[PDB]
Amino acid sequence: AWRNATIPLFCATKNRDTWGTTQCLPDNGDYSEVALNVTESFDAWNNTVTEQAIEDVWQLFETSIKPCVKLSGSGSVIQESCDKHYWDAIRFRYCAPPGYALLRCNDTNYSGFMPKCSKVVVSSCTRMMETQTSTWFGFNGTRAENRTYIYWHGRDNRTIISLNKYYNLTMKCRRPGGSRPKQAWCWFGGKWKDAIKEVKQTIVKHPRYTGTNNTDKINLTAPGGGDPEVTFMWTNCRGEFLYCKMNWFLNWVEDRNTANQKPKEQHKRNYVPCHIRQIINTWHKVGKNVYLPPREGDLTCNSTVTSLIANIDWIDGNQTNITMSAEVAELYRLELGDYKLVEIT
Amino acid sequence: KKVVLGKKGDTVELTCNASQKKNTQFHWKNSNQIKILGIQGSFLTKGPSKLSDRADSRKSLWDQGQFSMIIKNLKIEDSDTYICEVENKKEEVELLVFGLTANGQSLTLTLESPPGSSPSVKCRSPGGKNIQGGRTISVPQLERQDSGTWTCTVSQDQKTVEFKIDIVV
Amino acid sequence: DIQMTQSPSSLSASVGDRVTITCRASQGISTYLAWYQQKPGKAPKLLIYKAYLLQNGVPSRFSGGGSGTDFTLTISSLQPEDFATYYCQQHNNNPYTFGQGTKVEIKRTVAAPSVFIFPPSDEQLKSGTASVVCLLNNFYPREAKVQWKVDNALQSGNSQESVTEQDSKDSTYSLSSTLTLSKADYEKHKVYACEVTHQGLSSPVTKSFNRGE
Amino acid sequence: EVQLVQSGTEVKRPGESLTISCKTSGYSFSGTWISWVRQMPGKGLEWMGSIYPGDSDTRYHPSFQGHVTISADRSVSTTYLQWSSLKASDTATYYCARSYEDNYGYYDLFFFFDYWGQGALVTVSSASTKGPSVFPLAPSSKSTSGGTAALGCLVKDYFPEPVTVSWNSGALTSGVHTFPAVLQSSGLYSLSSVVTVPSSSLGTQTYICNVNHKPSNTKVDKRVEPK
Ligand SMILES: *[C@@H]1O[C@H](CO)[C@@H](O[C@@H]2O[C@H](CO)[C@@H](O[C@@H]3O[C@H](CO[C@H]4O[C@H](CO)[C@@H](O)[C@H](O[C@H]5O[C@H](CO)[C@@H](O)[C@H](O)[C@@H]5O)[C@@H]4O)[C@@H](O)[C@H](O[C@H]4O[C@H](CO)[C@@H](O)[C@H](O)[C@@H]4O[C@H]4O[C@H](CO)[C@@H](O)[C@H](O)[C@@H]4O)[C@@H]3O)[C@H](O)[C@H]2NC(C)=O)[C@H](O)[C@H]1NC(C)=O
Ligand SMILES: *[C@@H]1O[C@H](CO)[C@@H](O[C@@H]2O[C@H](CO)[C@@H](O[C@@H]3O[C@H](CO[C@H]4O[C@H](CO[C@H]5O[C@H](CO)[C@@H](O)[C@H](O)[C@@H]5O)[C@@H](O)[C@H](O[C@H]5O[C@H](CO)[C@@H](O)[C@H](O)[C@@H]5O)[C@@H]4O)[C@@H](O)[C@H](O[C@H]4O[C@H](CO)[C@@H](O)[C@H](O)[C@@H]4O)[C@@H]3O)[C@H](O)[C@H]2NC(C)=O)[C@H](O)[C@H]1NC(C)=O
Ligand SMILES: *[C@@H]1O[C@H](CO)[C@@H](O[C@@H]2O[C@H](CO)[C@@H](O[C@@H]3O[C@H](CO[C@H]4O[C@H](CO[C@H]5O[C@H](CO)[C@@H](O)[C@H](O)[C@@H]5O)[C@@H](O)[C@H](O[C@H]5O[C@H](CO)[C@@H](O)[C@H](O)[C@@H]5O)[C@@H]4O)[C@@H](O)[C@H](O[C@H]4O[C@H](CO)[C@@H](O)[C@H](O)[C@@H]4O)[C@@H]3O)[C@H](O)[C@H]2NC(C)=O)[C@H](O)[C@H]1NC(C)=O
Ligand SMILES: *[C@@H]1O[C@H](CO)[C@@H](O[C@@H]2O[C@H](CO)[C@@H](O[C@@H]3O[C@H](CO[C@H]4O[C@H](CO[C@H]5O[C@H](CO)[C@@H](O)[C@H](O)[C@@H]5O)[C@@H](O)[C@H](O[C@H]5O[C@H](CO)[C@@H](O)[C@H](O)[C@@H]5O)[C@@H]4O)[C@@H](O)[C@H](O[C@H]4O[C@H](CO)[C@@H](O)[C@H](O)[C@@H]4O)[C@@H]3O)[C@H](O)[C@H]2NC(C)=O)[C@H](O)[C@H]1NC(C)=O
Ligand SMILES: *[C@@H]1O[C@H](CO)[C@@H](O[C@@H]2O[C@H](CO)[C@@H](O[C@@H]3O[C@H](CO[C@H]4O[C@H](CO)[C@@H](O)[C@H](O)[C@@H]4O)[C@@H](O)[C@H](O[C@H]4O[C@H](CO)[C@@H](O)[C@H](O)[C@@H]4O[C@H]4O[C@H](CO)[C@@H](O)[C@H](O)[C@@H]4O)[C@@H]3O)[C@H](O)[C@H]2NC(C)=O)[C@H](O)[C@H]1NC(C)=O
Ligand SMILES: *[C@@H]1O[C@H](CO)[C@@H](O[C@@H]2O[C@H](CO)[C@@H](O[C@@H]3O[C@H](CO[C@H]4O[C@H](CO)[C@@H](O)[C@H](O)[C@@H]4O)[C@@H](O)[C@H](O[C@H]4O[C@H](CO)[C@@H](O)[C@H](O)[C@@H]4O[C@H]4O[C@H](CO)[C@@H](O)[C@H](O)[C@@H]4O)[C@@H]3O)[C@H](O)[C@H]2NC(C)=O)[C@H](O)[C@H]1NC(C)=O
Ligand SMILES: *[C@@H]1O[C@H](CO)[C@@H](O[C@@H]2O[C@H](CO)[C@@H](O[C@@H]3O[C@H](CO[C@H]4O[C@H](CO)[C@@H](O)[C@H](O)[C@@H]4O)[C@@H](O)[C@H](O[C@H]4O[C@H](CO)[C@@H](O)[C@H](O)[C@@H]4O)[C@@H]3O)[C@H](O)[C@H]2NC(C)=O)[C@H](O)[C@H]1NC(C)=O
Ligand SMILES: *[C@@H]1O[C@H](CO)[C@@H](O[C@@H]2O[C@H](CO)[C@@H](O[C@@H]3O[C@H](CO)[C@@H](O)[C@H](O)[C@@H]3O)[C@H](O)[C@H]2NC(C)=O)[C@H](O)[C@H]1NC(C)=O
Ligand SMILES: *[C@@H]1O[C@H](CO)[C@@H](O[C@@H]2O[C@H](CO)[C@@H](O)[C@H](O)[C@H]2NC(C)=O)[C@H](O)[C@H]1NC(C)=O
Ligand SMILES: *[C@@H]1O[C@H](CO)[C@@H](O)[C@H](O)[C@H]1NC(C)=O
Ligand SMILES: *[C@@H]1O[C@H](CO)[C@@H](O)[C@H](O)[C@H]1NC(C)=O
Repeated sequence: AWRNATIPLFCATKNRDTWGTTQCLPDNGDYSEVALNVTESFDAWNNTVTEQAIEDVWQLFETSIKPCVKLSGSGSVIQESCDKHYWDAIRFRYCAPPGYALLRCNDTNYSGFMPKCSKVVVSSCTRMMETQTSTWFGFNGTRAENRTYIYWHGRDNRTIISLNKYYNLTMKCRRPGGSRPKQAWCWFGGKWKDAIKEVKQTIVKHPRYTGTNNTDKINLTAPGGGDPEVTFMWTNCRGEFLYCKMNWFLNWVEDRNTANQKPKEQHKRNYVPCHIRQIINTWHKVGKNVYLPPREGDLTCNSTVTSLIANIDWIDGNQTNITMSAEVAELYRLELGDYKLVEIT
Repeated sequence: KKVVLGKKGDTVELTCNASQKKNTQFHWKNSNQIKILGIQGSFLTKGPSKLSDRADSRKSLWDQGQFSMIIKNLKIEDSDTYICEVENKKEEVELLVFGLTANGQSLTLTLESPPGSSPSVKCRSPGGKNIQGGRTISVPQLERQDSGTWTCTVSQDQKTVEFKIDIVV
Repeated sequence: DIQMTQSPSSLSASVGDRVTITCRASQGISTYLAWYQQKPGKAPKLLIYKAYLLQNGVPSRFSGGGSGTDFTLTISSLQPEDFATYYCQQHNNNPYTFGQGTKVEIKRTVAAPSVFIFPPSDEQLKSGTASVVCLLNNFYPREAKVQWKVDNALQSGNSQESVTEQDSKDSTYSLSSTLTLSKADYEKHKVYACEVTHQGLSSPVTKSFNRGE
Repeated sequence: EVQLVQSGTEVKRPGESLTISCKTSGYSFSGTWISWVRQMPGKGLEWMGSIYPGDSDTRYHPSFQGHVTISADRSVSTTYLQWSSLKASDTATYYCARSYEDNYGYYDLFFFFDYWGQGALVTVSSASTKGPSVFPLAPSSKSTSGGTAALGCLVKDYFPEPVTVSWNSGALTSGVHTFPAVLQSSGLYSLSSVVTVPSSSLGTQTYICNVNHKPSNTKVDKRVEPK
């Protein structure tokens, strides 16, 4: 017997354990779950498990790539020791403290908001979750399956879309070595054109979607302006923060008619130019961080592309925009949004 | 409905009570429902609206719970009903932008207004001669006594905004 | 409580025709409308949901459209199996409500009814009641008026009608009209007449018999 | 495959209690709404109510609240529809109807029905089981034209339904028209079965009705001859 609960969870790792305020324990290796004969409500956003995950990823973010100067929007200028030694993005799992348990909605119908799940399973700890931080797309995620599915905010049109494992989507980024210390390429591999078609078909079928059913009027949409982490895709490779201009990729994946575009942006390519920045806007707190000049050598990173962060925007039945999002936190609501913490009592 | 008045070519800062759970997205939209500004995490997004090039927010106040929309170089066409939205909790504000131009001889202070407004004018001259009207104020034969700064007040129902114009001849 | 009004109540068409049904909601239901097909003596079958989504297996000739309050169902090229009744249903407002149906029947050339009449058998008279049966066979359209006259006296409230389903091969209808009386009142009168009105008849036809001849 | 199998035909009297059932298979019974739908004779479809078996949450159309009870038993994957005191006006066909399963959680937006039971006929009447009287509808001068003549039988005063009518042990199928039964003021049912045949055959070929009424276990074969 139980009741919904809000209490700090304990984290568990396989290798390294300390970062900022966070300290994890060793992973026990048990990923088993037990089926229950009960109906429960689940919600990926109104969720202490994902709320805590967002905070710990933030703690990880500032200790894995060490900033030299922290500039808060308040006006404080804080200097710190910095070098080019960076921690790779880790995986960790959460574990319920004694007297508590973790429920999970084990249902393909789960879309991030489910007032009645009757395929509940219980366990003491969660799956391992990916902690990398990015905008537009999610990389190296743990939730990809042989299907496309959407976590759709129950009270908003915020979404995060899980891309189909079948299409083998990847991204290879490379900043070649020298003897261009601040500019690179990112190559998009896999069957991207079919994966996006399936995203749009999935949206059309969804009960929450009341927009056009003409998939030629459903379009991935770059934000018109704002911070660079919003107008460019934001990612990191070898401890360097990358900002990628995505016009050519959007032209290519949707096979757009580009005649109405400036000549430099008319190209349709599955690779995009990226540049390295030393000043970034922080994603969880208002501020700016300053980092050291980029390292030397050949920088290469190969990732799976597992999710697409977006708002589904329409005001009538004639056009729908899948507007690419810089809401980094949605990544972790996909990673653990099917869990609920309850007090065994 | 709240109403805010601005001067052409000037700057105005509309305000919104940004008080709610963390990771709630706020939006500034116009009356045609297209987005101008938004918050995603601690990032600023700008919408398809081409007013967004002159739109910004004050990030220092996002912690205190305020989502401002600052608009620079105001144009008469920026007059509209703007909406601060968060998970279907809307709060509107009507912005109206006016301009007060000019040109023995005659003086003509003309007032520029957006479609749908009903503004009034109440100008004073250096000598203390008041004068009122609707779109235009006129002094057919200038006295030369009034060369200087004219303190004018433009009105729209309850609210007002003050202009100052320097005149020679 | 949302009311669904389907138009038209009945409709005739031929194999290969393009047919479209309408459904209107007393208030806005966005895009959350379903269409069902029902054939006599069988359970409804789901065709379309959310106004335009086809259930698995439904042939592609079925399409749906509309949003707000006005919706339509279209069959691009009617097939033999498509002649049935069709219901709409709003499926986002508790309590859930259906339209009152639209029947799609086969079309044919107008055909006037063959009128027959049967006096009551002597077995039935021996039992205490009399049933006069008037039979209208193989007509089209289905609308028909059948009035009884006993010695040129119009009867009211003592007869019942029954109609067949449209026939599969020749696409006609048949109708029976049964006048029921006591053996007493049946032997108090002489002429029993069945008057039939129908589109394929320029003037009403009458079939009559004299009691005991 | 998903299957909704309902209980059989029911014949009751006003005032009695009644429970009809619907046993499901082929899906998780607890995780989807299942509803009951009434179809009065010759009329459309009325949603009566529904239950979510996984937690016994119920919904009733305002017109049926307080007159029926919907329930479910997860151990046998069955939903029940119960009246405490039947009325004659409750005579109709009743359908088990499952809500669309793959709704992404939004059962309040996708509350339509993809799987249905075969239906259950429920008759409520004060009448008592009674077999039919069969009377011939003999061909005459007023049942003939163009060499074709009409003849038939009148299957009168039976309760309850149904009645089956054959012609010459099924050898005669062409031209037959067995009409749907009507309900009379007496509370009993009647119907007629007619067939057109060539006049030339009236003298030679014999024509016999085959009327079966299983509820009273009455079978009848009435020969219909001219004059
Ligand atoms: C999505 O997931 C993918 C898959 O995980 C991620 O991709 C990975 O990103 C990591 C980034 O750390 C890549 O690892 C790095 O590769 C560097 C280059 O490697 C090659 O060159 C070096 C020489 O320069 C060789 O030694 C390497 O040989 C290795 O491979 C062979 C074959 O498997 C092994 O047998 C060897 O043992 C090596 O493992 C390659 O040929 C490499 O320099 C770099 O190494 C440092 O970091 C690791 C990780 O801790 C240390 O173990 C190592 O000792 C090095 O340590 C230096 O730096 C740290 C601090 O930075 C200091 O503390 C140390 O003292 C030392 O100075 C690392 O191994 C990986 O290749 C890459 N994978 C792929 C498939 O691309 C994506 O990033 C991820 N996406 C997102 C968005 O997160
Ligand atoms: C995710 O995004 C979607 C899409 O933006 C968004 O959908 C809106 O949801 C709200 C409900 O919260 C809907 O508001 C309802 O509107 C009902 C009437 O709808 C008619 O009028 C709408 C208003 O538009 C008028 O004004 C605008 C200018 O402002 C003008 O452009 C329009 O032309 C029009 O003049 C109109 O949008 C709508 O048209 C759309 O929808 C119809 C189908 O209904 C479709 O046929 C059209 O093609 C078009 O897509 C239609 O003309 C109104 O009756 C209703 O009022 C009652 O219900 C609400 C909700 O419970 C109550 O709050 C209220 O008190 C009343 O009880 C309500 O105002 C709005 O229509 C949606 N917009 C669209 C485009 O669908 C979702 O909310 C977003 N989700 C989240 C979680 O944020
Ligand atoms: C989901 O997909 C479905 C299709 O699968 C789509 O369906 C449509 O629904 C919208 C409503 O949301 C309908 O719009 C209304 O149309 C009314 C009549 O329009 C006529 O003309 C249409 C175009 O025909 C011309 O163009 C085509 C090429 O496009 C060409 O081939 C033709 O020859 C012709 O030149 C025609 O498609 C439409 O079809 C009706 O009749 C056909 C013929 O039998 C039938 O097959 C269709 O199913 C349909 O019944 C029709 O002939 C129009 O009156 C109506 O306008 C009133 O309402 C709107 C608001 O709703 C007001 O703004 C306006 O002032 C009027 O009051 C409205 O425009 C559209 O016609 C449907 N089309 C089809 C093919 O079904 C859904 O919209 C999709 N949903 C979303 C959310 O995208
Ligand atoms: C996951 O969990 C769920 C939830 O627990 C679980 O589902 C339960 O499973 C059990 C069986 O394992 C089910 O128990 C059965 O319930 C049957 C229905 O009981 C109700 O209806 C009875 C019949 O009603 C008629 O007759 C009555 C009396 O005349 C009349 O009032 C009615 O109107 C109608 O005409 C009724 O008798 C019964 O009332 C009894 O019980 C209630 C409740 O305790 C009590 O208040 C009454 O006073 C009375 O004691 C009730 O209204 C029932 O018929 C069936 O009985 C048979 O089996 C039991 C043993 O289980 C025998 O002891 C008994 O003699 C019979 O042989 C049995 O009780 C239960 O209903 C399920 N619950 C739900 C919600 O579905 C799943 O199995 C779990 N899953 C897994 C995998 O484990
Ligand atoms: C939003 O997202 C959608 C995808 O969800 C995206 O749709 C893409 O739209 C473009 C057009 O805007 C599509 O490209 C067109 O496809 C048609 C049809 O193609 C097939 O059928 C033809 C026969 O009709 C076959 O020949 C062909 O092989 C295919 O099998 C083509 O006919 C189009 O060609 C014309 O336009 C191209 C411009 O992109 C030219 O390169 C081409 O030479 C053709 O030009 C000629 O015809 C034009 C009019 O037809 C005329 O204007 C020109 O002057 C010239 O004479 C075109 O290739 C594409 O397939 C869609 N992609 C998908 C995945 O569906 C939207 O573009 C996007 N919207 C926005 C705003 O971004
Ligand atoms: C891992 O993930 C991959 C990627 O998603 C997935 O591959 C996809 O599998 C599905 C299911 O097998 C495929 O969907 C089928 O696609 C065909 C192709 O037709 C479409 O495309 C053409 C254009 O090329 C269009 O013209 C056409 O209209 C379709 O859009 C469809 O024909 C299939 O439809 C059937 O099902 C419908 C209902 O769901 C029926 O209405 C339809 O008539 C089809 O059914 C008929 O045949 C049945 C079998 O006899 C019969 O029972 C029915 O009654 C009916 O007669 C279906 O949509 C999709 O194309 C694949 N995508 C790719 C990129 O390969 C893998 O399946 C998945 N693997 C696992 C293990 O999960
Ligand atoms: C999905 O994403 C697309 C692309 O980002 C968005 O499209 C933009 O939408 C905006 C607004 O809908 C468009 O801006 C509008 O352009 C119209 C056409 O412009 C011409 O006419 C003007 C005046 O003569 C010229 O100056 C100009 O050079 C063009 O020749 C304007 O008429 C519009 O102004 C009017 O409408 C808007 C609201 O629509 C009002 O706010 C204004 O006050 C005025 O009344 C407006 O400027 C823009 O062009 C679109 N871009 C593209 C690339 O298509 C979609 O909006 C977006 N959809 C959703 C749901 O988010
Ligand atoms: C949580 O949900 C998943 C997905 O449904 C469950 O995994 C699935 O479990 C079923 C039942 O074990 C597996 O199918 C079965 O396969 C066996 C062997 O062929 C067959 O005999 C059964 O009839 C059935 O077909 C299914 O393959 C498996 N799918 C995956 C993706 O693993 C999982 O069991 C559920 N977890 C709990 C604790 O309930
Ligand atoms: C988020 O989920 C919690 C449950 O974990 C919801 O909490 C309940 O809120 C209602 C109304 O505010 C109260 O009556 C209950 O007592 C609360 N239960 C608990 C266990 O706290 C909360 O409402 C949800 N928030 C949203 C926005 O849906
Ligand atoms: C994806 O890769 C797997 C092997 O890893 C292969 O079997 C499958 O065919 C690939 N999918 C596509 C669409 O090429
Ligand atoms: C990454 O991809 C590149 C290009 O496909 C390849 O050369 C390299 O071996 C891959 N692995 C790593 C660790 O870079």
